[PDB]
Amino acid sequence: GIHFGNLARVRHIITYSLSPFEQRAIPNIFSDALPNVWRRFSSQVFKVAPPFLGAYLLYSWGTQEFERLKRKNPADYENDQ
Amino acid sequence: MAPNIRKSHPLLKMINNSLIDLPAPSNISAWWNFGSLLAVCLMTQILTGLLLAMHYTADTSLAFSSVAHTCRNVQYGWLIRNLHANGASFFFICIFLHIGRGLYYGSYLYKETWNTGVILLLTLMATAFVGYVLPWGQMSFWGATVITNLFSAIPYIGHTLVEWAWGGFSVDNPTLTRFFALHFLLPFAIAGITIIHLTFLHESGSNNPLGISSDSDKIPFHPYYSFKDILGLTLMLTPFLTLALFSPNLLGDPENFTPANPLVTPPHIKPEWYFLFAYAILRSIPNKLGGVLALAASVLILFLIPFLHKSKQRTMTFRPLSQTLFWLLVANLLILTWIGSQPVEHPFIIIGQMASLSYFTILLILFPTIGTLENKMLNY
Amino acid sequence: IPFHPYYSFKDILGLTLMLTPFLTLALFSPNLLGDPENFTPANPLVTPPHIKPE
Amino acid sequence: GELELHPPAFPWSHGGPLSALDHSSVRRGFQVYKQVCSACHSMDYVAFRNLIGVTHTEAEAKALAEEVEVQDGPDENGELFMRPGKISDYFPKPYPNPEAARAANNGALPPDLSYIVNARHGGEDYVFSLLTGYCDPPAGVVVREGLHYNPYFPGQAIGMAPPIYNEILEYDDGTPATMSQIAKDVCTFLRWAAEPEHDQRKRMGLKMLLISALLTSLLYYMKRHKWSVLKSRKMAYRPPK
Amino acid sequence: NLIGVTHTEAEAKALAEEVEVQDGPDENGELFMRPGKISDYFPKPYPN
Amino acid sequence: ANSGDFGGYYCPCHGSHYDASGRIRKGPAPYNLEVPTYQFVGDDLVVVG
Amino acid sequence: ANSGDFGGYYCPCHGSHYDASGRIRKGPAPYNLEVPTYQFVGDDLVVVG
Amino acid sequence: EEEELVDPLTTIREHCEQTEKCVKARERLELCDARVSSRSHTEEQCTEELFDFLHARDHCVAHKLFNKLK
Amino acid sequence: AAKNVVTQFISSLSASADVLALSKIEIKLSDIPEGKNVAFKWRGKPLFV
Amino acid sequence: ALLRQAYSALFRRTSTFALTVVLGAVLFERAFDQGADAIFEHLNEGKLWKHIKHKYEASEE
Ligand code: HEC
Ligand code: HEM
Ligand code: HEM
Ligand SMILES: CC(/C=C/[C@@]1(C)[C@H](C)CCC(=O)[C@@H]1C)=C\Cc1c(O)c(Cl)c(C)c(C=O)c1O
Ligand SMILES: CC(/C=C/[C@@]1(C)[C@H](C)CCC(=O)[C@@H]1C)=C\Cc1c(O)c(Cl)c(C)c(C=O)c1O
Ligand SMILES: CCCCCCCCO[C@@H]1O[C@H](CO)[C@@H](O)[C@H](O)[C@H]1O
Ligand code: FES
Repeated sequence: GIHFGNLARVRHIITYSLSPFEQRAIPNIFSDALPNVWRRFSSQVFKVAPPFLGAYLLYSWGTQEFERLKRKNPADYENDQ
Repeated sequence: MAPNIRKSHPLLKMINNSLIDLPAPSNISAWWNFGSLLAVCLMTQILTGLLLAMHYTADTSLAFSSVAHTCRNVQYGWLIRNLHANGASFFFICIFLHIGRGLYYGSYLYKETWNTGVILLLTLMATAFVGYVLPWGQMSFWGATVITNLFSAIPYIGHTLVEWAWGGFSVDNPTLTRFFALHFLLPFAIAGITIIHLTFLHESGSNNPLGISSDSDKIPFHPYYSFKDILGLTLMLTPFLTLALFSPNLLGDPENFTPANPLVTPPHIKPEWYFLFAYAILRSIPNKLGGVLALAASVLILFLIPFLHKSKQRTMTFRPLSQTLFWLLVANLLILTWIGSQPVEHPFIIIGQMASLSYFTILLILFPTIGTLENKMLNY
Repeated sequence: IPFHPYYSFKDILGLTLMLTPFLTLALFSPNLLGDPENFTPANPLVTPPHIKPE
Repeated sequence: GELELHPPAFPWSHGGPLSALDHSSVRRGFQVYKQVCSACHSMDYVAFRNLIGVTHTEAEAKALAEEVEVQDGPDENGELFMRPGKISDYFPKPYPNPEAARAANNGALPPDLSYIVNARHGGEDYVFSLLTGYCDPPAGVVVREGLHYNPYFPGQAIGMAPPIYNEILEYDDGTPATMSQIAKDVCTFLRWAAEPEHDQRKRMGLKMLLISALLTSLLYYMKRHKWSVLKSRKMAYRPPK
Repeated sequence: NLIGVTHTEAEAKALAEEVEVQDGPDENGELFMRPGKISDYFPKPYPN
Repeated sequence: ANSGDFGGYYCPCHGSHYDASGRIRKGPAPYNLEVPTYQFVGDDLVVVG
Repeated sequence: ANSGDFGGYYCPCHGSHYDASGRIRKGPAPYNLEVPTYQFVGDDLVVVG
Repeated sequence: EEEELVDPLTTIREHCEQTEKCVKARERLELCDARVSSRSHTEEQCTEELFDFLHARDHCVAHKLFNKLK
Repeated sequence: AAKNVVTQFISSLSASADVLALSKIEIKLSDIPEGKNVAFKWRGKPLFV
Repeated sequence: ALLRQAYSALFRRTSTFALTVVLGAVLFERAFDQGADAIFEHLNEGKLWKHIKHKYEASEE
């Protein structure tokens, strides 16, 4: 049903807002936006990336090692006649 | 009485009371757009599905050629077939992020909304599976054979359970027709349960990234989230179409271009990408029943998450240790998928058992442990 | 009055009644209610002379 | 034991996301199939009408199909009977059933080539390398009788003796029928065959990118437009004193 | 279908073996006659 | 046929290894391949079933 | 064929009467049976189509 | 008119077999062939080497063969 | 975009490409004795002579 | 000033807004179609049957 009016008890908070037609859609693309895109990237790249980069190696290793086991080791036929 | 005809009408009061006047947290991130995408997929799948059902013919001696005809002859059939098959994939991609989000943000604390979710996942899986069997290709067949054979692990009622499943004493026509029936049906059951999923949700309201009550700040779904979802749609839609139009078969196994052969199991038999991770686990346990149980649990373990929550906070936003563990887990699945796409030979076999063991520990032991630990570091 | 048990019981009964002739019909006289033309595989060239709907 | 040589990547004219198939090369491909492969390889899902407007004129297609005998019937005495082909007929199967196909290829079953380039890893890159890659077995490798050595085929022992050799046929369009020239053409055909949409599918993909580009933009603005109200929003806590 | 309704299993089987049934293909993809089995349907007296 | 590390058989599905006798030697398979009911009633003509 | 009150044709579905020329004479039918494009290229052999 | 039908493939296989990699691979192959051939009781085979060569040769070949075809 | 996607899906119902557009049919006027009508399978629906 | 001219004449009245979308979609189509097809065909000169066509189309016999 209706939940707009019950939600919670709030007091003493003023909020000012401007119509969309009075302001810019994507403002301060440089001075504000990108700086934070960077801000965020930084703080997170060290919690995320690591384990991925980790699995990557394990992928490259196990891959190349499965290939190595395909090739032959001369020491098997260096006695044959 | 009721002034507007939006709040009184026994029907519009619903379109309005569940998607237009709905109270939504003002800070839900992009990770919340998957709900709608999942929803949209369902309708798109169902639609393209019917269109196809109008040209398919559930019969071993005619399945493969019907689909082939559907493409080469039916006007735009080829496009519809594509969309349906690739939707299946984008459906799973979306559902996986939908789940991750829930996991990372403790949305699972919404138990019923969650449990119905898990039910949804299982249903979508069963559906996508039997769909994949209809064209009656090589995977189609051997897939049908292995999965129905899984019941054979259940003692006693097992070997019988397989008999129904097939309708005979070895996969054949009856299996294919009761599969088409089943496929035709399930999607609706999905749509049905989806309604409940969303209904339980509504009791509480959406969760939000910081995991603290957003009653002090709700906003009307429309136009905030309706517009945000339209956009989120045009984004998923771009690679979905870029894929389906420019590189159709990128995501799909080619064995299914070879009409089923009851006598030959292809040497490179893998399942569709979205099942690999499980296929990987199944191939870990070198025992019939163990592998089966591990497989079952590999998905059913989702039912336990809500109960393995120890943090005093709801999300991982402010839990750096859980985060690392969380992302370590993702990379963990990402590996099993690779493993599932490789042969049963060293070094794979060992790497495999590891990732599996790893999967179940990060979920049953670690998370709940690091969670408790974190509580102490906050001095709680 | 509360639908149950008043009308739930009344409906269970109303069921066993419709059910009796439905089954007496379907078990004793299967084709009573149905046209027999549908026992002849369609023929794109011949419209049966006694063509009536269900 | 589990060793294999993987085919390289040739630059097909139709490799690009926006590159259509070279319909000239497909007309030839067809000839190759029609005069060489169709001798053992069936192509059950393609038909003479499919060539129309793609590689042949309606006249050509019809005559191409009348060059074949097609079984029909029954007649008035319930008797089968031959007849000339119609554009609506499917390419002729060179054997009545696999059993007989094997029976005249040493028990080897030449697969139907309809969906071939998509049923083998490597697609045309594979098929090509295999046609042109026949050669002598290396030291220590003995090839069973009746079989041939091809490094590109898994197992290296293939049941198909090299089907193409220089001038084995003559392109009536005046193109030097060298061996790779042929292989290159017939492969271009086996693609068109496995997916005729190809060209249209990419023309669409083009339209899709443009509209997709334009539209994602428009809606990104509209989304920001509405949200601005909340983005710029300012609040202050002024408790009473 | 005659078994247990009007005939014994023996009878039914012999009843079906009294007929020639076309089968195949064989090893050379050749059709070939054979005696009937209880699983065969009553013979059609005309091919079409 | 002819694969696996026991010169017998190999199930590509989940990696089971059978020997030239059809016995299960490695992998998740539970039992050895089933041996039907046959007989040798010829010089070089066997009958299974 | 050979029925109806016009010695021509009769549609048993909704009672239309056609004459020996295939013209609509009685009933709900709107037009006369369609006449195909043919030719009598023989003495006792005709070709329709 | 006066010509001669040459298969652009064979020509380009010649030039490529002169490539750095092909020569160094063609060399290792010739060596194996020699020992396996001479030995009358060796399980050794020169598949691996053959492939290395072909892989290198053929890779190179594909880079230009199509420029000369129609 | 919408109009175009409907355009397509809706014509997915129309007749396919495999549906023909065939020739004629020869008939001997000596099989059809005077005072009789006969039916021949043709272009789907019946054909009277 | 088009923005004002447009707003005042097209975008203001929610009914004229619709007429614009329809009238516009029609124009947009006809043009976007030619353009794309034109871009595509150009990118594939001499490869389409539209090009080969003249060689057998009523040219022989
Ligand atoms: C004499 C019959 C014959 C001719 C003629 C012939 N093939 Fe084959 N082809 C075969 C046989 C037999 C096989 C099966 C090989 C096997 O599986 O041992 C085969 C297999 C193939 C395969 C690959 C099969 C696989 O398993 O990878 C392709 C591709 C193929 N042929 C293409 C062609 C092409 C293209 C031509 C025409 C240019 C051609 N063939 C002409 C007999 C022929
Ligand atoms: C048919 C499958 C599904 C569909 C169509 C679906 C749909 C929805 C929708 C539309 C929402 C609301 C928007 C959002 O927050 O994303 C939602 C929320 C949610 N769904 Fe699903 N869902 C599906 C599957 C699942 C699955 C598999 C799970 C559980 C593993 C799940 C867990 C949740 C939860 C916990 C919420 C609340 C999210 C929050 O905290 O805000 N859903 N779902
Ligand atoms: C839950 C939504 C759905 C999913 C996940 C789904 C998934 C699938 C899958 C994975 C396939 C195999 C595709 C391929 O690779 O060829 C498929 C095929 C098919 N599905 Fe669905 N399907 C859904 C809904 C429907 C419904 C309801 C219908 C029809 C009313 C339908 C009818 C079919 C038919 C006829 C095929 C077989 C022919 C073909 O593959 O094109 N699907 N489906
Ligand atoms: C399925 C859907 C929206 C669907 C469409 C179809 C609208 C009805 C009209 C415009 C669109 O195109 C949307 C994608 C929304 C799902 C959905 C919900 O149910 C709920 Cl309870 C919430 C809180 C959200 C928050 O984002 C949500 O996205
Ligand atoms: C991923 C999986 C099974 C998944 C199910 C059975 C869940 C355990 C429960 C809900 C479902 O319906 C899924 C289909 C089985 C592994 C699996 C496959 O999927 C497929 Cl297609 C094949 C061909 C094989 C062959 O060996 C396989 O082992
Ligand atoms: C959201 C992305 C929508 C993309 C809409 C593109 C519409 C596809 O347009 C299609 O182009 C083909 C070739 O030009 C035509 O033959 C089809 O009739 C036409 O519908
Ligand atoms: S169809 Fe002939 S009378 Fe109606």
